[PDB]
Amino acid sequence: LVPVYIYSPEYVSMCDSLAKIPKRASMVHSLIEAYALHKQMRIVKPKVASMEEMATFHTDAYLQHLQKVSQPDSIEYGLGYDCPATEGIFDYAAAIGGATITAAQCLIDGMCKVAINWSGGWHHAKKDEASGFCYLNDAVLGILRLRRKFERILYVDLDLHHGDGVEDAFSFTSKVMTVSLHKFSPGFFPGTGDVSDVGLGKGRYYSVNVPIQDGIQDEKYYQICESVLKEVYQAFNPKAVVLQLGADTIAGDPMCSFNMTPVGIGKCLKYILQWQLATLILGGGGYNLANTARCWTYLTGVILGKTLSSEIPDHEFFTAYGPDYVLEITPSCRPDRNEPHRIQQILNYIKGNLKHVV
Ligand SMILES: O=C(CCCCCCC(=O)Nc1ccccc1)NO
Ligand SMILES: [Zn+2]
Repeated sequence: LVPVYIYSPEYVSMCDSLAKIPKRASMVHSLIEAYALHKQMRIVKPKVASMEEMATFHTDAYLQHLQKVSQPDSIEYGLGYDCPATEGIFDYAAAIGGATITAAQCLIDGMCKVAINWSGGWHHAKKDEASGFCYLNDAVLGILRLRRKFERILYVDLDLHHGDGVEDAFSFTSKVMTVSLHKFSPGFFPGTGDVSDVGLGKGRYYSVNVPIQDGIQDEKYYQICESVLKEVYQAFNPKAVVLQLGADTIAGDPMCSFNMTPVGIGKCLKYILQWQLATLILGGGGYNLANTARCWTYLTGVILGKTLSSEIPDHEFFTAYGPDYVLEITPSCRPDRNEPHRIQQILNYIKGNLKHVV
C-alpha cells in the first residue's frame, strides 16, 4: 500500500549520461535520498525493455538502427541536434522505457496505488523518429502496459511543452485521454497542439490541449488545471492515470516561460491523487537542475503526504542549492501575459468538447 519508486545506481547513471541533462537523475534521486523519502517507498529495480517490449510502439527498424548507432542513416530516424547519437543511447532509451514499463507493471500487479519514475516522461518521440531530446516515448509504453488491466487510461501532461507524441499515439482511440497544459506560440517546440486539436476518428474529443502564455503562476495554473480535470474526470471516468510533471514550467528554468512553484504543480498532484486511481508519475523537462530536484523532491513529499524540511540537507550535490539553501522557490517577477479573457474563451471550447465524451 506504499508507493513504488523506480531506482537503481545503474539506471540513475544511465540517465545522467543523457547529454541534454547531465547529472539530473543523480541530483534528483540524491535530494530525495537526502530527505530520506526513499525509505518510505518500495524501491523497485527497473527491468531492461526487451527489443519486443519497445516494439509495442516504436517501429522495429528504428530500434535496430538505434542499436548499431549506439555501438548517414541517422537523419532518417529523427536523430539530429536535439537528439545526438551518443554511443550508446540504445541502452539509455531502453532503460527509460523499461523503467516506465516496470512502474506500470507494479500498478497492474496491484503492487501499489502510485509508482514513480522521475527519469521518464519523454512525451515527444514518435513511432519511427526521435524528437525533443526524446528517443523513446516511455509514456506511450507506460500507457500501453497499463491498458492490460485498466480500460480507460488518462494521460495528463503538465510539462511546459505539448505531449505531442503521447497525443499522436492515442489520438485515434477513445480508450485513452490526453490532457496537455502547455505554452503555445509559433517557433516554440513542438508547435503542435492548439486547443482546436482534439483527436481524430474513433477518439475525437479524446485529446484536450490547453494553450497558455508566459507568466502564469500557481494561483491561475491550479485554476485551469482544477477546472479542466474536474470536467474531464467526471466525463471520461478513467481507471488509471499517467502524470507527466515536467519541471520546465518552474521559475528559474532557463526556458523562462511559465512561473510555477512546485507548490502549484503539487496542488494539481494533490487533486489527481484524491481520485484514488492507479497513478504512474513521470518527470520530463527540467533545465534548472537544482530547481528540478527541488521540485520533484517536493512532489515525492505530497505523494507520501509528508511535509518536508525547508532547509536543504547536506549530500553529494549540496553546493548546487546555494546561495539560499532552501526547498522553496521564489517566482520571478514578470507579466502574466495570459489575459483572463482568452482563458474563459478556452475553457468553454474545451467544456463543450467534453459534452461529447462519450
Ligand atoms: O522540454 C522538453 C524537451 C525539449 C525540446 C524542446 C527544444 C528546445 C531546444 O532544443 N532548444 C535549445 C537547444 C539548444 C540550446 C538551447 C535551447 N519536453 O517537454
Ligand atoms: Zn518540456
